[PDB]
Amino acid sequence: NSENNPLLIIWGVHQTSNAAEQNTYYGSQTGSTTITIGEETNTYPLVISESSIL
Amino acid sequence: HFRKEKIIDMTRFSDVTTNNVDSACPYDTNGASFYRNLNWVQQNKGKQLIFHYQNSENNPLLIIWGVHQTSNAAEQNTYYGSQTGSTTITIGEETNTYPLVISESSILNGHSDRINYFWGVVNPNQNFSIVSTGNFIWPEYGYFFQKTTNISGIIKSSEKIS
Amino acid sequence: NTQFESTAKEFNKIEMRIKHLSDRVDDGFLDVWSYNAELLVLLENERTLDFHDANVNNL
Ligand SMILES: *[C@@H]1O[C@H](CO)[C@@H](O[C@@H]2O[C@H](CO)[C@@H](O[C@@H]3O[C@H](CO[C@H]4O[C@H](CO)[C@@H](O)[C@H](O)[C@@H]4O)[C@@H](O)[C@H](O[C@H]4O[C@H](CO)[C@@H](O)[C@H](O)[C@@H]4O)[C@@H]3O)[C@H](O)[C@H]2NC(C)=O)[C@H](O)[C@H]1NC(C)=O
Ligand SMILES: *[C@@H]1O[C@H](CO)[C@@H](O[C@@H]2O[C@H](CO)[C@@H](O)[C@H](O)[C@H]2NC(C)=O)[C@H](O)[C@H]1NC(C)=O
Repeated sequence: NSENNPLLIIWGVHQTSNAAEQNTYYGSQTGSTTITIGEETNTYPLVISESSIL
Repeated sequence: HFRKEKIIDMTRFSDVTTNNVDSACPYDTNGASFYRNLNWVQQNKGKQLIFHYQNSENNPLLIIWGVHQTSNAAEQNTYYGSQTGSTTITIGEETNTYPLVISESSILNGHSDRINYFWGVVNPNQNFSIVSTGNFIWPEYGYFFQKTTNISGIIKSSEKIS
Repeated sequence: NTQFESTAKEFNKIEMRIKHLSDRVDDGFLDVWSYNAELLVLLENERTLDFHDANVNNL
């Protein structure tokens, strides 16, 4: 951030329903994101679980 | 207003055991019993159980359940016959997922395992559902209640009500 | 004329800072009410005695 103002960023992490849905979207039973802002580290490991359909 | 009611018919689940007890919760006499409103289900054998409910009452419903944290693979095998057992309970649009956790704890009341208790409120005309493959203590009974605006709290005393 | 008084001031074991905030909130109101109550009585008592003096002088 070379700007003279702080920057707000919004991201999302996908929680898939099953192995089949994970395979269709990403072609691998993996997928994990680590986003680091300054000195904080945010790690979002892959989570696969059904939820009620909304 | 506050009413206990039966919310789940536990007899409708097959290939499984209900109303399980333990000596850590005796009757007034002695022995082995369990919480009245919470039904311990064992020997799921990896099989998945499904339940659905709608609060058609004109009052919100309070339900309390528990999730069993076993000590080791042997204890998990004895109680449920499978190294699995995970419950997802959905109240309205919230989803609560309790994956299987196996870990020793210090022994309290003869238990190195734990049953952790959670609760939720089912509003009138709202639904809740349970999907469990084991390690779950079901909310067989619940309380229909009517909220009041003025919140009081808990009075801690040894005296009796005069 | 007061709002409904509550005793629900408990927070969980890992929220001692929130409990301290609740503790000092009640400390603040305790100081506010105590100081105002003391000077209310002191001021009114002096005026009440002056009120009787004025009535006697008026007769
Ligand atoms: C949750 O907690 C709150 C706070 O304690 C409660 O709210 C109080 O409720 C009471 C009763 O409902 C209220 O008291 C009533 O106030 C009315 C309005 O008073 C103003 O106007 C009159 C003129 O009309 C003035 O005389 C008065 O000084 C005020 O300026 C009064 O009309 C009511 O009078 C009743 O009592 C007298 C005797 O005392 C009778 O002769 C009357 O006929 C009548 O029955 C009464 O005084 C109070 O103001 C509320 N306070 C607040 C902060 O809300 C909630 O009730 C409570 N909830 C539950 C479920 O308990
Ligand atoms: C709560 O559960 C009820 C019962 O399952 C749902 O209502 C039913 O929906 C089906 C269609 O899927 C209808 O055929 C039934 O007639 C409905 N029953 C009633 C009593 O209306 C209801 O949709 C669920 N609520 C939510 C928010 O999902």
